[PDB]
Formats: sequence, C-alpha cells, structure tokens
Amino acid sequence: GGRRFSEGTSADREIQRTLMELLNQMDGFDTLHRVKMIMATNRPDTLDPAL
Amino acid sequence: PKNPDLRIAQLRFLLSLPEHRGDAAVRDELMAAVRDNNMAPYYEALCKSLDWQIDVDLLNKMKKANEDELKRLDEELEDAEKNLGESEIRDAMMAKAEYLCRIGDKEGALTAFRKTYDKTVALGHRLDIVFYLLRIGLFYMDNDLITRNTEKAKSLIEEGGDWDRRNRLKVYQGLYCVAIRDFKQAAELFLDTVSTFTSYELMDYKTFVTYTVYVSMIALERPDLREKVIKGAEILEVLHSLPAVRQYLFSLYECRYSVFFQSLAVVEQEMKKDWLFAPHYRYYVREMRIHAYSQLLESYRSLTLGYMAEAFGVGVEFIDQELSRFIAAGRLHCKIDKVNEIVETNRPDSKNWQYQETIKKGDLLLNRVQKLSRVINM
Amino acid sequence: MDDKALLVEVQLLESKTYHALSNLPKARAALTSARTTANAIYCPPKLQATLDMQSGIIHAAEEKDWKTAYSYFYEAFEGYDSIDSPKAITSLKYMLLCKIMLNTPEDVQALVSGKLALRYAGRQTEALKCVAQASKNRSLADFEKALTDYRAELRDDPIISTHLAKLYDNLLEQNLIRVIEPFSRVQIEHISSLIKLSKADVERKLSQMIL
Amino acid sequence: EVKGVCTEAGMYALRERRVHVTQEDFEMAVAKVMQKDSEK
Amino acid sequence: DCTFIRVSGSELVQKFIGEGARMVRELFVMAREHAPSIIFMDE
Amino acid sequence: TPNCRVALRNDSYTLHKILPNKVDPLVSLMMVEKVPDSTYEMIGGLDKQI
Amino acid sequence: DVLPPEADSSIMMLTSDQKPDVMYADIGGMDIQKQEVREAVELPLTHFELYKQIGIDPPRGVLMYGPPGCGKTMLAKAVAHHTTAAFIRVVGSEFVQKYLGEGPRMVRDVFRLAKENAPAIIFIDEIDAIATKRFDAQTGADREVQRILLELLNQMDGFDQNVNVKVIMATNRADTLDPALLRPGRLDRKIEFPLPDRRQKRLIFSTITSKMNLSEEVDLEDYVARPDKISGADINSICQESGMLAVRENRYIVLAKDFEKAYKTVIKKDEQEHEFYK
Ligand SMILES: Nc1ncnc2c1ncn2[C@@H]1O[C@H](COP(=O)(O)OP(=O)(O)OP(=O)(O)O)[C@@H](O)[C@H]1O
Ligand SMILES: [Mg+2]
Repeated sequence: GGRRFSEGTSADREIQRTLMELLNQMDGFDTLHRVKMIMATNRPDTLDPAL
Repeated sequence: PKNPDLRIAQLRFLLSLPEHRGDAAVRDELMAAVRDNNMAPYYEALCKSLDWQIDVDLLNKMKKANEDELKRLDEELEDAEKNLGESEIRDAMMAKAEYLCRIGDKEGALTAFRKTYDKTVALGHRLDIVFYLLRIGLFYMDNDLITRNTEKAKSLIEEGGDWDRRNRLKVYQGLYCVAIRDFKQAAELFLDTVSTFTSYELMDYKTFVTYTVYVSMIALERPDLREKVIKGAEILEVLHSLPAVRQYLFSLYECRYSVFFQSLAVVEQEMKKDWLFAPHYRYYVREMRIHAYSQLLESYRSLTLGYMAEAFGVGVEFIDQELSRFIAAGRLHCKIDKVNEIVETNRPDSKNWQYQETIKKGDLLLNRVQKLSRVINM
Repeated sequence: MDDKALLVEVQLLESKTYHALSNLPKARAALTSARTTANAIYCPPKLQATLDMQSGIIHAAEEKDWKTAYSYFYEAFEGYDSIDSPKAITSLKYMLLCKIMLNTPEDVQALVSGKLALRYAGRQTEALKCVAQASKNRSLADFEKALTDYRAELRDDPIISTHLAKLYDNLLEQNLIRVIEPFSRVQIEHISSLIKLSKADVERKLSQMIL
Repeated sequence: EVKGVCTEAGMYALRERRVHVTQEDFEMAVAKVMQKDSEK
Repeated sequence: DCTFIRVSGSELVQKFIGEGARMVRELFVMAREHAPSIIFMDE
Repeated sequence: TPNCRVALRNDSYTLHKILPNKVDPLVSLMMVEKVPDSTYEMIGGLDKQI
Repeated sequence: DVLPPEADSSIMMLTSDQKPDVMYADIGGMDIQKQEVREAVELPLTHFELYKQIGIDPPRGVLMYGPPGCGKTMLAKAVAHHTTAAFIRVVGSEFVQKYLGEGPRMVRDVFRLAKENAPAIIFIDEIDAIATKRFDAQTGADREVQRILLELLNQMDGFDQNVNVKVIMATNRADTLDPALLRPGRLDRKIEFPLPDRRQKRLIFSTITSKMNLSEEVDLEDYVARPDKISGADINSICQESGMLAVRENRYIVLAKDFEKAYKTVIKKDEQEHEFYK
C-alpha cells in the first residue's frame, strides 16, 4: 500500500506502479461486480488516500 | 512613401484620357509632382502636358534634395557597419528604399527590397516588403510580376494567422480581379466588407462599398442577393448615407424596372470617368441590360412586346432592335414574334448551353498543345 | 459605493426600457454593460436567468441568429425552474415562438410532452400547441382560428405583435406550395378560391416565387 | 494575460458560431481573466 | 546565431550529457563544440 | 567521421557503406524541452532592454 | 511486404458492450468543467473549420488533475458514451512489460492505431506510473521507463495539426510530473477538479437521491448547510450506506432517521480543533 513519495529510492518506483495497477483495476472502466475485497492492517496511518 | 501613391495613378488617368478635361488635372498633379521629391514618373506626362519651358531649376532643386537623402544614406552605411546592429545599413534603407521607390523608379526599389528580404528572419518585415512590390506592380501594371509575389505573399501567411496581412491581401486581388474582367472573383474577394478597413487606396470606406456592390449585382443570382446584400447591417447602413446607390441596388430588387435604367445611365457615365473601370465600362451595361431583361422575361410566357414600353423602358422600336441583337447573340432565351406583336419564351435544358462552353475549351486546349508540340522538338 | 450586484439590476432595467421605448442600439449597449458587469459576481443565483431572458430578447429583436437566441431562452427557463412560477410560464412562450420561427413545428409538441414541461400546464402552453398544430397542417385558415381563440394571450405581448407579421408570410407560402403541389397547368381562379384570398395579390406573390 | 485575453476572445466568438472577432468579445474577455486575477 | 542551450537539471536530459555527470561542468564539452553558445537558466 | 552510423556485413563484419548522420545529442536535448522560438518582431514594448 | 496496422493494447474499444453507459445528466454540478472539456476534446473534433477560420490553434492534449474522488474517471466515461469518434482506452501502468523494447513498441502502435483508424481520442490514466521526475541510470528497471517517456514525447511532436487526435490524460498528483511533459505543443490545457464546497454540493445530492425512495419528508438542504470538506465520492456513499441501513430493517423506504446515523458514520472526523486558538 504505502502512501506515495517524492521518489527516494529506486525500489518504490516499481511498487507505486504495482500499487496504481491495483487502484485502476478496482474502479476504472469496469463493472466491479460480485468481487468483494477485504483488507487488514495494524496501522492505517501509512495508506495512500487514493485507496 | 507608397501610402498616398495610388491617387497619383488615378490623377494620371484624370490628366490624359479626358481630353478637354486636362487643365485642372495638370495643375493639381504638378501641385504634387514638383514637391515631395518626385523626379522620374512625369517626363512623358510633361510631354503629354504643355511646354513648361523653365523646369530646369525646378528639377535641380529636387535632384539635389534627392542626392541629399541619398548621400546621408552614403553617410549611414559606414557608421552602421562599424558597430553593427542587425545590418543597420540595410535596416536603415529597408524603410528608406520605399522613399527611393517613390522617388526613383523600381530599380532602386527592387535591388534594395530583394536585398533586405534576406535580412529579416521573421516574415513580419518580409511580408510587408511584399505589399510594396504588389503596389508598384499595379502602377507599372506588372501583370507578370504580381503573379510571382502573390504566391510568395500567400506562402507566408499560413504560418501565423496574419489576418491583417490576409484581409489586407484580399483587397489587392479584389482590385486585381476587377482590373482584369473577372467579376465572379472580385465579388468573392470582396465577400467580407466587415474586416475591410478604412484603407489608403479607398480612403472612403463608402467608395469601397460602391465597388463591392457594383460587382455583386453581376456575379450572383437572386437567391443570394436576397440574403446577403439586402440583409447585411454592415452593408445597409453604409449606403444609408447614399441616396443613389441604395436606389440603384433596390430598383432591380423591388422590380421598379423603369427607374432602373435612369440611375444606370448615371453610373455608366460615372463608370466611364472612373479609373480602372473605364477599360470595361461598355462590357458592364450590356451584361446588366441582359441581366435586367431576362429577369422580367423568365417570369411569363405570353408577354406582348408593347407592354415593355410604358412599364420597362420607353420606345417600342428601341426594345425591338435591342432584343433582336441578343437572341442573335445566342443568349436571352426567348423568341420574339413580329406581326402579331408578342414575345414568346422557351425553356431550353441545361445540356446544350453546358455543351456549348465545353466545345470552346476543348478546341482551345487542343489549339494550345498542337501548337506547342510543333515548336518543341524542332 | 460598495455594491456590484445591484448595478447588474439597474443596467438590466435600462435594457428593458430602451427596448420597450423603441431604441434598439442604445438597449444593445446597456445589455452589454450588464454582460461585462455580471462576469465578476461570484453568486448570480437568480439574476443570471433574468439576464439570460433579455440576452435572448434583444438578440432576437434583430432576427439574425434564432438558434443561439433559442439557447438563451432555454437557460433562462432552466434558471426559472421550480423557483419562480410567473417567470417560468412565460419562458415557454419565447422558446416555442422561436421554434416556430425556426420552422421545426413538430418539436414544439415534443418539448411540452416532456415531463419537465408536463408540470407547467396552463393556458399559454395551449396557445403554442394550437399554433404549432396550425403550422403543422400548413394552412392559412387553421392559423386564423387559433389567433381568435387565444387572442387574450396570443395577441397581447409586445414582441408577439411584432413577430406575427413575419410568421404570416412564411405560413402563407407554406400553404401555397401545399395546395399547388398535386398537379400541372391550372387556373388562377381556383387557387384564390381554395385559399379564400384575392387574385391580384396572389399573382404577384406567385411571381415572387419563380423570381 | 494579453495572450491570455486575445486567445480567449476567440472562444467567445466561437461559442456563438461567428467568423469574425468583435470588440464586445474582448471586453467580455477582460472581465473573466481579471476575475481570476481577483481570485487569490 | 547562437546555440541557445538551457539547463533545468532534469534527468531525461541527463542521458545526453553523460552517464553519471558527477559535476555540472560536463555540459561544457557540448558547449565548446557549438562554440558561440549561450547557457540559460530559469529561476 | 567519429559518431556516424555505418552499414555492416555479418559474415566477416566488414564495413559496407556510410549510413548518414543520425543526430547530435545537443539537438535532441532542445527537442525535448521545446523552447518557444521567438524573434524581435514579437517583442511588445521593451525597446530599452533590447 | 507491407501490412495493415495492428496492436494488442488496447484494441479499439469494441463499441457494443464497452461503453460504461454514464450520461452527462448523471454528473451533477460540474458546469465549468463539463463545458470546458467540450471545447478542448470534441468541439474541435467536429467543428474543425472554425478553429481554422478564426486561427486560434486548438489544443493538442489536455491534462486533468485534482484530489481523488472528483469525477476524473467519471467524466471520461461520459465523454466516451456520447462521442462520435473512436475512443482508445489505456491504463498507464501496462507499458512496463518484462521483455525489453516491448514498451516503446507498445507506445508507438497506439498512435499508429490512432492514426489509421479515425479522428480518435487517446485516454491515458495514472501517468504517475510513467511520467515522474527522478531517474536512475544504473538499474535497468529505470532505464526502461526513461525510454518509454522519450517515445510518447517524441510521438506527440510528430503531428501536423491536420489529424484530429486528442490526448486526454488524468492524474492524481501533479507534483510528481516532469515539466517537460507540460510544454506548449504537447500539453497546454490544465484542468483542475477542485473539491466542491456548497454550491456544487447541493447539486450532487439532487442527482444521486433522484433514484431512491426518500420517502416524502426527508430534507437534503439541512445537510448541505454544514461545513467539513466532503468529496463527490462520498456523497454517493452517504446514500449508498443509508439505503443499506433501511434494507437491514426490512424497510424498503428511506426514512430521515437513517440519514442521521449514516452521515456521522461515513466522515468520522473528530475536530482537530483545539478551541483556545481562537
Ligand atoms: N456528480 C458527481 N461528482 C463527483 N463525484 C461523483 C458524482 N457522482 C458520483 N460520484 C462518485 O465519485 C466517485 C469517483 O469517480 P471517479 O473515479 O471519476 O473520481 P476520480 O477523481 O477519478 O477519483 P480517482 O482518481 O481516485 O479514481 C464515483 O465512484 C462516484 O461514486
Ligand atoms: Mg480516478
């Protein structure tokens, strides 16, 4: 999940791509039907507000 | 400068061609000829003038002042190259060659304009130089040099919008297409009359209104006169100051046929004394007569010829000899009878008359290419 | 002084009273001053549609672009929607008189059958349906009874009394191509007899068509 | 903002289907571009 | 006739100057090859 | 020239023919940034700073 | 031999069961942005000649941005429903394929498909997966993405103002963008979708609650009057939660007691507002 960054390391380049693929496949141009999602965390401080 | 320069060419026409009217025209032009440093364009005009025996000191006081402006150019060309701007020799006389364009002939202009054409990297000075070459090419009627730079003008406007260089340009072909006998282009180049500005050559906008209405009544029929020049508020209110031309346009529209010839006699007389219509004033009315005849004649079929005397124009035999020469001309589709005193019309299809113009052009292009292939290859 | 919003009202009120006192180019400028003033207020909540009405009145008062003038009377009615019933019901008149002036007479019934306009039933929307029906069947006499029935709301407005005479010419030739259609050579004595109109004026009006 | 206004004056001419930009479109363009100048 | 070069310190630009370009001064190798050049900088 | 393309046969890797002129990297740099190319003719009222 | 054009990603929006069937009347209260996206996308698509006739240089591409949940993805759905043009819909995190050189081949055949097909419309979403600021020419996973951006920045330059290809692009964070992408000639029109405050707020309640029962008496203006920074994506969930609150009670008609329990359930801000500051 993460939040986002001002692009510190090279690692979280391709994680935010992996994250933004998840955001689009939820509600981008597709009827998200009969597919329910359940998520869990210890701390929701570090979540992206777009999620 | 070339901005008051077209009135000179009208007054040269006002000098020579009205033969009795050559007294006040040789005075008010000489009022402007032997001032503002003009030297070249009036030697043969002085030959068409009287003697004017002592012009020698009249020339010497002016060719000196021609040299005075020419020698301070000769004092500029070394102080501009020492500490250079954007070639400030050329850049000084890229505005002072238009003086030399007015003062000298085209040769000082053409070798300096094509000089300074390669100087400025932006067209905003180039395309203004091209308007100078167009304007002198009208004075010397350079009908082969205007064909070059008009394309060289129009090739510049596409980058940028340049509507003060496009709508300005449309007036130049609009005056050129009416210089030649091409009226369906001239009304089309005069289509706007909205962005057309209070210019230098038609210093009255209302004179431009007279020129765009005299050509519009030829080029288009009446589904378009009854929408464009009867309903334009841009064109109604400017002839609202004109009693004659408002009446001259509307008499054809209101079907007031008798008073149509009355003001047409005024305009055709005026068209004779006007410059640039006098090459084709006799072509105008004979097209405007046959335009006026066929409009009335295509409404009816069984019209008698003596009805047109007291309602269209007086003189029964005057109607007789005039319709006799236009059916014999191959136009004005009707067939006049004589001894039962009636005019019968027909309606021919749009095939034979459309066929007739095709066999003209087919002969003409075959005349062109047969004559060509004999000249080339020995 | 402090205000800006009340300047919009008094410029709009002068825009009313140069037009109603018959001075169009002075009313044109006073509208434009209210145009450039209302472009700065953050909240024009109701005065926008009031300006949108006479944005269409004066622009249709010279009869240049009826299509864009129709667009003003639509928005002036959308602003008058469900908040001001006297101002809304007259806004149906100016959109459908324009639409008959646009010469799409069937679309008048298509709007008033719509559920937004089914709510605003009344006398004056019936004054438009009968005239749109009169121009639908394309007849002169069908137009005349609709004028006499609803005269209290048809021939009472100060712009309708200007726009009826131009609409009469369009519907004169609309029935005139209707009855002339089914045939060949014919007498002039019957077409005057089938319109209930004279012969000399019809013959000149027939002559204008072929010109 | 001069190129902001003179470009936007075409948008008033284009939204009423005209082919010539008129002097009342410019003054309507000033009251919107200076409105955003009056915003923050 | 000056090669108007502006620098912004971007990184799409970076592959054409050098692989790491540990200084900024490596820009001058392309600058002294278009010799009458002008370097420009924004705010 | 240094930094110029070529053609190249593949059996022996023999030089074949000069392949023209590809790009200078400085030319591609300004092509990315796209500065608004201007002139004196579009300067509005800055005569003393010129 | 030469070929007809071809791509895999995406194909052409198959036009039958592909429109997301949202109309302009669904999006309530976006009067500036619904009007202004028309002038930049489909009005130059159809009425191309007036832009040519006045000479005002119609915009090549448009960048729309703002906080999340402001109808960014939604307004693109309604444009694709009422268009007459071809619509090409790509997700902007699929250019990072495993094999090298797939991505630059994947970029250039989108616009070639946007060339051959139609006067079409390109829609790219989450450009932050592609267009960032910082790079690192040591990894290879970052050497690839640098070649991705140099393709579409090259390919948007290869237009001649004659083909009618419009590029709509939508992001969430405009800060993480290279300003090389926002030069005129490439992206000139910038539309923010700011957050609705009160005037646009009551219009959203009208369009959402038009479908449900909402018995007769329940007021909606009493909720527009309050402060506190509500998006457009949760006014839907005010109504989406409260319907479930009524269905839970086996009661198929919305009451006014349901909206009170549902309003304080969605937003859940505390105060953050120690009052002694003022
Ligand atoms: N008229 C409206 N205005 C704003 N939001 C609305 C409106 N109607 C519904 N919504 C809700 O807003 C939600 C967000 O839609 P959309 O995905 O377009 O927003 P977004 O700005 O793209 O957010 P993100 O970028 O995070 O996806 C929709 O799921 C919908 O439930
Ligand atoms: Mg989105």
